[PDB]
Amino acid sequence: AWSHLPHFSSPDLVNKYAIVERLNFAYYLHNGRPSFAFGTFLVQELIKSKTPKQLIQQVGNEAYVIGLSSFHIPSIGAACVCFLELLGLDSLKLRVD
Amino acid sequence: EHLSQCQNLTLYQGFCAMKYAIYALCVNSHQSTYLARCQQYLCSIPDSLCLELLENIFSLLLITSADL
Repeated sequence: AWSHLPHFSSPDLVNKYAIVERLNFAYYLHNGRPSFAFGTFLVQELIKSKTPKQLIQQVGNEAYVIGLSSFHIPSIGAACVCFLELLGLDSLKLRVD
Repeated sequence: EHLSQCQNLTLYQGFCAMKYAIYALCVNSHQSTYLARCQQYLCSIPDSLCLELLENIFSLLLITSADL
């Protein structure tokens, strides 16, 4: 029963489908915005990282996935290296790949 | 009577446009003449009735299994 005149944002339906998203670091990395990539990542997440070790490991896994995704392209690889270095981890797995 | 049926006619027209719209919508899920069939019938319908039908079409455009 849609009593209220609904639209592209019916309040009950809007709750039924409220699915928001933030500009995840993939935006900068995939573009290739290194220093801004790390900095915005920290701005959003470093404080938000209630589990700094766990969150750091997860971000590293994401970084490795992203890097592996783009073997041929040069720019993506360079961005991957820089983001790994700014992360604080090893810089040989991605380079070896 | 006829004046009463005239109101019923727009409803009958609304009834006429009722079946065609869903039939186009019906097959379009599990997967066009039905769509125009309503739309053509919709070209020559009343004011409030046809506005309500258009709202229903918008809903059909903004519906899901729960809304189903």
